[PDB]
Amino acid sequence: RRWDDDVVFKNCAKGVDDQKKDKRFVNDTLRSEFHKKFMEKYIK
Amino acid sequence: KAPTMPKPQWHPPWKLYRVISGHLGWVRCIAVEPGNQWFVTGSADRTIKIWDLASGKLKLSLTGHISTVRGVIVSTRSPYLFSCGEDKQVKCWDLEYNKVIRHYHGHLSAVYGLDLHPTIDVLVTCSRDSTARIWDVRTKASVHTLSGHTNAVATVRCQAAEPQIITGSHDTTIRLWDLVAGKTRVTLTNHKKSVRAVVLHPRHYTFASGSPDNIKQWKFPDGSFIQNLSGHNAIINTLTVNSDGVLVSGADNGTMHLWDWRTGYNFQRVHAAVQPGSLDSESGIFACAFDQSESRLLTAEADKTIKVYREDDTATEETH
Amino acid sequence: KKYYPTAEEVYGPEVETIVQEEDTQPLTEPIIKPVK
Repeated sequence: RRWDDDVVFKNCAKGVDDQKKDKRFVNDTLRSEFHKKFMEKYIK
Repeated sequence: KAPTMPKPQWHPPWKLYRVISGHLGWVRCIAVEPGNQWFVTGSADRTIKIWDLASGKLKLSLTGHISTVRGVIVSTRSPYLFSCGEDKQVKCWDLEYNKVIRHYHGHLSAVYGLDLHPTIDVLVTCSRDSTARIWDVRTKASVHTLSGHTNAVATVRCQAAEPQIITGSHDTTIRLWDLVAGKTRVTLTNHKKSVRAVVLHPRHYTFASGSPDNIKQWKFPDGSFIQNLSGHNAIINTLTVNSDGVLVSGADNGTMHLWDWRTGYNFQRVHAAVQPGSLDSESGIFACAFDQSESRLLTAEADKTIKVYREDDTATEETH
Repeated sequence: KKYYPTAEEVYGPEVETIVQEEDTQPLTEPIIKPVK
């Protein structure tokens, strides 16, 4: 109580805004979960 | 006006029940276990993965190949799921420990297909270098080099009824090389296109054959052209035939034309859809084989989706 | 975020298209005979 007063953004409550994760495979190898993680972890 | 026209065979149309898509790449081979429980299917990701034949869920994932797995022949006479890879290695992955047990070699290039003989303890590995190979099972050695093709030997057939081994050459000339001698006992005066398909209907007739352009039937003793095929001009890659009289033709264009082995008219001739991640013109039946219970047809498309087609009862499908 | 068409309308609503990735029987159930 009264610990977050000047907080502009109150609560997002949405990580991916459609589901908890992807949970859907696609034949496009570039637009998939494998190339999305390999371009985010190994690359910077 | 046509002979045997008003009396065709009975063939109800099928329907897709489940489209399993778990592989990463174009599936090149598909096979079902003889116990109707496992479904072995390779892919372009160098991983032969087995799934449930009825439930459709994943069961195992077995990698090890260095190229595309273009052949999966599950042996019914012995527990060994032999596989043919394109990296010039017939990796006989035995299912007794889920690992490689033989790792036979001898081919100079990629292997097109593999077929296990029901009687002789040997594996006919139809390679693509210049010929096939008669590899002896549990001996890790070749028996004889059946060099009777002017091109890559794509199809292969090891029937107990046919004394020779029916090899499908891509040089527009099928051959029947004997098991003992090795030379081609009889050629084929048909299949003007590059023949890369073969079938067998041992239910009530002899083994047939196939071709991409101008396909025709055949006979097991020394060959006999019974009748030609219907209007299917696409590049056929899968040719399955069930014991109930169904004749499924899987082409690369996606037009899975289903006809009758006796009548010859196309019953369904339906075209399948594609994956949303795939391209517009990418769906093509590369391999197709019926189930062990002969109930739900299984066709592995090129759009990384192993589709299963179940049956459905209907009566308003009379052909003229 | 992303933008992609759903697979439910492409393959039809009748055919229950499943997409299994991994983590099912790690080389034990088809390897040996099950414990009867």
